[PDB]
Amino acid sequence: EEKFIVKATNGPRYVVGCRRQLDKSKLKPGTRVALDMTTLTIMRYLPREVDPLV
Amino acid sequence: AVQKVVVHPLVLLSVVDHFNRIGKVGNQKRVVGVLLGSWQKKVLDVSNSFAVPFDEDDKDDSVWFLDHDYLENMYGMFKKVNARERIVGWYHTGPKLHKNDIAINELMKRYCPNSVLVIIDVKPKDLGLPTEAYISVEEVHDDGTPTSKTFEHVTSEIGAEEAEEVGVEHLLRDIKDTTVGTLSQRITNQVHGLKGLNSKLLDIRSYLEKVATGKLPINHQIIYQLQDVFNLLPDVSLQEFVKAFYLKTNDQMVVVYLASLIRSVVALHNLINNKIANRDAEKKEG
Amino acid sequence: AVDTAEQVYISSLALLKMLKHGRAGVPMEVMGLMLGEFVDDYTVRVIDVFAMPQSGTGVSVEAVDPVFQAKMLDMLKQTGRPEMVVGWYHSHPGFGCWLSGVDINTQQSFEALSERAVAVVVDPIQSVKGKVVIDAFRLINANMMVLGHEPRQTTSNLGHLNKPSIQALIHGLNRHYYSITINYRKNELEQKMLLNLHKKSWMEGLTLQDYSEHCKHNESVVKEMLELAKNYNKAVEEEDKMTPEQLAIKNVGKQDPKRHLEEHVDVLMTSNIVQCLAAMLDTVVFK
Amino acid sequence: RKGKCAVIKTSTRQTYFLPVIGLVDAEKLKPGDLVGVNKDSYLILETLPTEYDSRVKAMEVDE
Amino acid sequence: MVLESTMVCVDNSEYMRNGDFLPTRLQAQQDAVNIVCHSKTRSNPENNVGLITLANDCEVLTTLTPDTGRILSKLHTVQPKGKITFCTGIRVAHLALKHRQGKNHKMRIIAFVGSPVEDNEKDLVKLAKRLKKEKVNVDIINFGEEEVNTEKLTAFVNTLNGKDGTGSHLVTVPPGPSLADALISSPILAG
Amino acid sequence: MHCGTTSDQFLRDNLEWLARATNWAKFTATASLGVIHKGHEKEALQLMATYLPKDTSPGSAYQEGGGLYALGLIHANHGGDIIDYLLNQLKNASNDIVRHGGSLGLGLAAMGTARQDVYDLLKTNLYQDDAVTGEAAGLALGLVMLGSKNAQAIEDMVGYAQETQHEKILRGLAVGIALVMYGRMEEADALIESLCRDKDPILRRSGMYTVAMAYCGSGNNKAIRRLLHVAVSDVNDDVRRAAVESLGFILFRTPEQCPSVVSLLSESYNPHVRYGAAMALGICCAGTGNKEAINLLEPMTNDPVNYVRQGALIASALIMIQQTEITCPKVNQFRQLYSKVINDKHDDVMAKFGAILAQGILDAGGHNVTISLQSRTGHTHMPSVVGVLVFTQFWFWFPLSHFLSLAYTPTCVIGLNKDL
Ligand SMILES: [Zn+2]
Repeated sequence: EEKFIVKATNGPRYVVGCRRQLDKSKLKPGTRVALDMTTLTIMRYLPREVDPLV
Repeated sequence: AVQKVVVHPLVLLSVVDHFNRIGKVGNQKRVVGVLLGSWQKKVLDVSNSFAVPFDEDDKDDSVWFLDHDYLENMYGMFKKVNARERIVGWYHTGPKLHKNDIAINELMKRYCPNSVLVIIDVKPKDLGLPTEAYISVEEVHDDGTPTSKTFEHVTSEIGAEEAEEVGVEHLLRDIKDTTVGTLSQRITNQVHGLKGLNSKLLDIRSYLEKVATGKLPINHQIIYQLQDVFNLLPDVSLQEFVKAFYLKTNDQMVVVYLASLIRSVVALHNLINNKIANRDAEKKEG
Repeated sequence: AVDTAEQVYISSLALLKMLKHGRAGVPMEVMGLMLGEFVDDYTVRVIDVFAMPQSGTGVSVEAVDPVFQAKMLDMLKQTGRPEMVVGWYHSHPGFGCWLSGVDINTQQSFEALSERAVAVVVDPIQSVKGKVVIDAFRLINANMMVLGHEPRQTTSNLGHLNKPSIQALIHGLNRHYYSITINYRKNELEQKMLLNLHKKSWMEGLTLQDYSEHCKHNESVVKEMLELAKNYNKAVEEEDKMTPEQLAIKNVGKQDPKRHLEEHVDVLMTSNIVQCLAAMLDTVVFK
Repeated sequence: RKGKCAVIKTSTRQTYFLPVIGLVDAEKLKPGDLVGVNKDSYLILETLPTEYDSRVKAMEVDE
Repeated sequence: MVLESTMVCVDNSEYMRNGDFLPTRLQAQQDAVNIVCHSKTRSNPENNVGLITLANDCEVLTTLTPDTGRILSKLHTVQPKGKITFCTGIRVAHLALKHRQGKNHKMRIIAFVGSPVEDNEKDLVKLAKRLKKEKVNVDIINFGEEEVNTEKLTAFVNTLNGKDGTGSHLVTVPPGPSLADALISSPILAG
Repeated sequence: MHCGTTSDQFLRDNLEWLARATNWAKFTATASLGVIHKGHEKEALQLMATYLPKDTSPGSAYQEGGGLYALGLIHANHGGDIIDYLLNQLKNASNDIVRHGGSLGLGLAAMGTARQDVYDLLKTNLYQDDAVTGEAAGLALGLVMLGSKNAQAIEDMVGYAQETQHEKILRGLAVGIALVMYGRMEEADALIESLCRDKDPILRRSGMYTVAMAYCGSGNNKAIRRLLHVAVSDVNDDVRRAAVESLGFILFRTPEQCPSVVSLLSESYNPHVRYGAAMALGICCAGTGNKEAINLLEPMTNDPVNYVRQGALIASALIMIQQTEITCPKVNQFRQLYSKVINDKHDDVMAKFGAILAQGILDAGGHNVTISLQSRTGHTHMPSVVGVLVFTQFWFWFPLSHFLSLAYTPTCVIGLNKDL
């Protein structure tokens, strides 16, 4: 529940932790998130969209 | 407003530098340094700091010497190299709170935002926590005294984020980590009585002295809450807690069965190899 | 034509400034300047270390502003910092701590004043948090290729200089590019102030606050850890019931890498917290 | 604490994360190319609309 | 040229806006600071000039620096509060002389006194003994008066002024509608 | 190999192999020349002056400094000392040659004299805060202060220690206050016990080096408690590798009891205790025939760390001297010691240094001269212990190994009836 598996767009997969600010609401699977190069922390998520939806 | 603060050891080692670059002149007064931190979030986080030439007078206490151009130049260049940290307050190395600190802090109250104050010791002989966060806010008093600057104690913690833990751990090579178990627990359980004994014994003596030999109101109103909370535990007869001693002592029995049984399991390989190895090595030695 | 055995003294000032500068060690090239005093030939001591503002060009001689450098150095001269510059440092993330042509060119240009010209490259990006081993770099003379490379006496410390033994950078680029040993120094004020400061950083405020928290959490939270601990204990005993068959058949050789002993010893160590804190509750209840 | 972000795609087929930043933007915020970017910070500094597929861009270039 | 530090102390009390004398002579003595700082700049531009008042809570308005471009701006917003303070007015600069950059700059401090002195003769002889002890050039300029100009201040200067050869001078201005610039520029201290 | 025999004909083959590099190698070459010939009142000074009696201005001053240090090696403990001339030659102002080499030579020639003159000029020689002339000043002050025990000297040196940042001054005054302490068993208890808790690790080594010669003869079973207690308990490897040298210096009486308690230190946790323990086996079993270290030398000579290999080759070199092959099978260590100079291409640069340096121990004097830690009556020789401890002090300063000739005790008989 604290640390899960992430899938990067480039192809290699990683595992990250949980930031003390965010909660487990958006941490549920199936939601695209964002990561950091240092410590692989999570600042916020990334809501999906489409091309014609814009 | 602010519940707790976070002070990194980098500023206190910068106080070690304050004690290093003295030059053996014979002054060693309360050198005031410009404390820096992050006032954006509710919690305060000190990353680094710098100093300003500060000199007082021998007799007159109201003499204090600061600098605005040096503060705007060091803060301007420091903001140019790192804009994520801004001015927050200051701190002095003197062990005693002088009257002039309201005028020294008043300058950074006018020009800078609400400054936090930190009193430390010139000699690291105090067993207690050297850092005490004192917020500079004016409070209304019930006795009717005029409103003045009041230094309320804010709790503080000494932590390092990423690298200073590694640097301190490599430079020491003597301190130990958490290491739950026998030694780290029993050391605290041995020296803790002195850790409270030096504090309480060091405080209640001057306290009892200022009880009879005290004037210039020391806020005697809080003494009623002091002795009140001290009298909130009127030597309970332990009648209701007997069953709690049966519960904790029953858990003690659980630890007894775990120790005896598990150690009895550990005795297997020892009390088997001691025979099968010795008798076979002996019968096959010659 | 003479050479000695030099050694760079590194205090906690430059170390912690290179740790905060390593936290600010973004992939973009950074600049820094070291200060100190030269007392003799074969010793060098660093005291003052600060950072420099980043630039789009990166590490270069053009990025070093002489009026800004001399201005800040003068502001250090009006204060209690009467030390001259001794060298410049930077960060090399990713591609290794080695020095490119630009770095050796600005090193050749910056070594005209100081004959020593200490160079340090910090790289905490790919370095694990277990070790903070840092190395100082030096520039060799191009005219010494005919004679011996490094006529440095006291070859004992080279065994301590062999710790950075990467098989590509040190001797992969050791030609015309060598290094120097690094030692530390700590007085009693740093020892007791930083030692008691770190012990207090792992201790409480009054040191009596969080004791009763665990002493009374032994009855509420640790009970779950004791039941789960017994679940692991029985979860190993279910195999320890099958162990005396194999031990009753073969008795020769060991095939299972699991010891089944030290883990249970650690379980007993975690279980002894109840015993050690029972006396604590006895003291809190007593007086 | 306002929500504002954008999706980036580099020429080397690498996707990163960054919010909408830069100077005062009037014709920006559109899905275009040829934007300002530093070495590894990946910030937006100078946005200018770009072509490519020059076969249609240089249809009839007459002054 | 001349290597010395300049410290000026200006009065911020309400005694400087009376309509009998010059029309708010605060601007006139501000122009005096302008002509002495530009005159010292023409003589030696490396001299540093500090700015501070004599109020109860003394505040360093400008650090000792030769750049007067921002000092011209700092001469405004005088904050006309308080009446006079002498002890910490002397101690706030004569003890702060050690914070200067150039150690070769001699010690010279002037002061614009626009209010009657509240300290008795004992503080005058103790402070005069301190200033004569540390050997700092002190120029006393008294603008405006209520009682006689110099009764105990005469002995204050005579006991304060050491090194009779080319030592310090006393500036006593009489009442008159003329400007104070040419009257204070008469001694050798100006130029 | 050429000690005592004055055989300069080996160094007369060519001059391009010695003076080819201007560095300390020529100083160690002239000092080695001082180790070659010894006991000459005319051919020594005449031989040193005949090298360049043309302009009285040598381009390399290491020839002069090596002439003073070598002269001090020649006139060690002689009754016809030229010290009176060495004061007028030391009065000359020069750059660190007469200071370091002149201080070492003059202090070695004046060893045991306890003269206040060399104390005064030595103090004014160390008053320049330099680490090299203060290191040689300490090495000379310890030698000349043998048994003097001056009141203000110890407090002046320990007071001079913490007021400087250099390390060679702290090791030079460390050996200086270490060698001065001889026969003070009943005196230095509070001094060493008080100086043991010092914050300086160099002075912490100085307490053990100081208590080493004070408790010689296995007369105190108390100092070993804190010797091994600081060898295992302390986190810094300086007192850990410098600890057991005092253990061997006090337990030099019995050769059998040492490997039983240092066998655990043969393969210790860190390589520093392995190296210092290798020095302990080197000094405790020297001159004896105990195989309890020889059978343990085979695990010491094979390890990825070059420290235990160097100290293993030195410790193996200190035992094979004065031993015949028919008594004990030394073929293993002879062959593995001979394979190091041919295997030097694939070994470390210092491993071959300690390898051939270890090979020079057996060939010393052509098997004629040897070393001994005690005399025939059982008493121990002071210059032998000094020579072996300074010989072990080559780790910090390699040119200090030249004092090994002071411990050379030739084994022979004398049937001289009349003087002539
Ligand atoms: Zn790069």
